Amino acid sequence: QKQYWVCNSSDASISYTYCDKMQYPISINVNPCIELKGSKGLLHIFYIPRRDLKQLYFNLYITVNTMNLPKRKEVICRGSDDDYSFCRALKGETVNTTISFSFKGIKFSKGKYKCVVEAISGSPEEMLFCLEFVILHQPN
Amino acid sequence: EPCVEVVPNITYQCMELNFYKIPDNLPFSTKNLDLSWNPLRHLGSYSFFSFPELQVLDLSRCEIQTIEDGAYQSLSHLSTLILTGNPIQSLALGAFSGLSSLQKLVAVETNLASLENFPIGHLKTLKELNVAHNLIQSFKLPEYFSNLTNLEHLDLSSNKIQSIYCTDLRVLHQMPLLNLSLDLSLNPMNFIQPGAFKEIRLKELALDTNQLKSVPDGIFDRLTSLQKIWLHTNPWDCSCPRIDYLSRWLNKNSQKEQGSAKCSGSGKPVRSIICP
Ligand SMILES: CCCCCC/C=C\CCCCCCCCCC(=O)N[C@H]1[C@H](OC[C@H]2O[C@H](OP(=O)(O)O)[C@H](NC(=O)CC(=O)CCCCCCCCCCC)[C@@H](OCCCCCCCCCC)[C@@H]2O)O[C@H](COC)[C@@H](OP(=O)(O)O)[C@@H]1OCC[C@@H](CCCCCCC)OC
Ligand SMILES: *[C@@H]1O[C@H](CO)[C@@H](O[C@@H]2O[C@H](CO)[C@@H](O[C@@H]3O[C@H](CO)[C@@H](O)[C@H](O)[C@@H]3O)[C@H](O)[C@H]2NC(C)=O)[C@H](O)[C@H]1NC(C)=O
Ligand SMILES: *[C@@H]1O[C@H](CO)[C@@H](O)[C@H](O)[C@H]1NC(C)=O
Repeated sequence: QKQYWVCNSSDASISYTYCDKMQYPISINVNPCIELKGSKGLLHIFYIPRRDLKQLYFNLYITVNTMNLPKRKEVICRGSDDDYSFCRALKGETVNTTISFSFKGIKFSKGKYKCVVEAISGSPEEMLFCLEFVILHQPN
Repeated sequence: EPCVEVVPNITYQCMELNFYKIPDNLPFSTKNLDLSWNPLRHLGSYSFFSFPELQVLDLSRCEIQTIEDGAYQSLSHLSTLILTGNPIQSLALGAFSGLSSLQKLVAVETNLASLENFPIGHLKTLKELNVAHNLIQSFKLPEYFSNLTNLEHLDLSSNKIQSIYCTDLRVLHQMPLLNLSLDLSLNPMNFIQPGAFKEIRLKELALDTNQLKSVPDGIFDRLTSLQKIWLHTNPWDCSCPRIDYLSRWLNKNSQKEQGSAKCSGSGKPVRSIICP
């Protein structure tokens, strides 16, 4: 239950906590910090997979204050040439990327936002990790 | 022969030679005969009785407008038959009889409006039937398709099809081993009625370059064997929760999609939209 503070921001604050036995290190810098009513930025990530990022994909478990949205799969790294450079990352390889992102706002809501992101990849797909992302709100 | 010879006693190309009637100064064992661009206008009974051994035949753009029973009557070994760009208007309900071995059959741009009166019914061995760039508005495979127990590819791109309804693929239900690929690109399609593909077995499905803005939740969901699917370059509407169904489906079937259906105005891949 060791909470890790990602970034405090004008419209909210971000943090996570492992939801899996093995608890491998991750450097997750959001810059600038998500503005709940919309904003773009640079998700920066330093990690080091225990499995080849090949078929890398997230199973997202979003939960707004009052409800939660079914299990949504979001593929990253298809067998494509268009994938993000890091899909080449073999096992013991260093993944020091930066990625642009654009978050289109949420209109009027302060409840806590809980999103679980279960990472999977490698030949026989396996869990690379899980992360519980909690994002609290207070627009001033 | 005023014809050309590429392979002796085997392949002749009597192309562009202003013939008005089927030559015959050609061997009886000939196997490949190109008669494209020859004002043949009409193909009457037994139009080829002198080539009982033909394999491939081309009659592209031959201004043909009529074909009557037994037109190919003794072409037991015919596998390919290209009848491209021929202003056909009357077609013998016996036309293709004798084509026991046929496999491929191009009929591109032959002024077709509906496969209902397309007498291929007895063409069991047919493997691919391309009837692209025609005048078909409603595409509703007729019963005779049953006997097409080997049809593995059916092109129907660039026609006047604006909508896929249920009935439209019905007959397929009674086709268990059907490993059919179906192309429906470059059509003015902007509507696919729900339940359209339910309990159907498509190996490949192409719905690209049409005019779909959205589809029916679960339209694909129960589509056995589907290995490839095209949905790119379409005026997709990426508004939540509308787009949701697809955005997901794609993510679930990433390896299946070819190219990337994008967002009208956005340009952003559909598979990148996570709806609330
Ligand atoms: C969204 C980018 C956030 C970057 C910073 C994230 C920080 C921590 C991650 C926590 C989890 C975030 C989950 C976000 C889910 C919502 C995505 C989204 O914006 N969807 C809207 C959606 O956004 C569409 C897409 O925009 C962009 O893509 P695109 O430009 O191609 O379309 C978005 N993408 C981006 O801006 C950039 C990226 O995703 C790149 C991500 C790269 C990850 C790389 C990981 C590398 C790992 C290497 C080591 C293994 C799409 O979201 C992709 C989310 C992936 C999340 C992965 C997290 C991994 C964390 C690892 C540590 C979005 O769907 O727009 C809808 C409207 O469409 C007209 C919005 O709906 P509305 O119109 O009703 O407002 C929709 O938002 C609705 C609310 C939303 C919930 C929001 C909850 C709060 C989220 C706070 C961040 O859904 C319920
Ligand atoms: C279209 O696809 C279907 C279903 O995938 C094909 O049916 C399959 O046909 C094969 C024979 O080619 C069946 O195998 C048979 O049993 C074993 C194979 O392990 C072998 O010892 C036999 O000699 C024979 O091959 C197979 O069981 C059957 N269905 C499945 C997938 O289980 C069909 O051949 C295809 N037809 C068309 C029109 O493309
Ligand atoms: C043309 O076919 C006939 C029929 O068998 C054969 O006699 C002849 O040799 C062929 N043409 C030649 C000489 O290559």
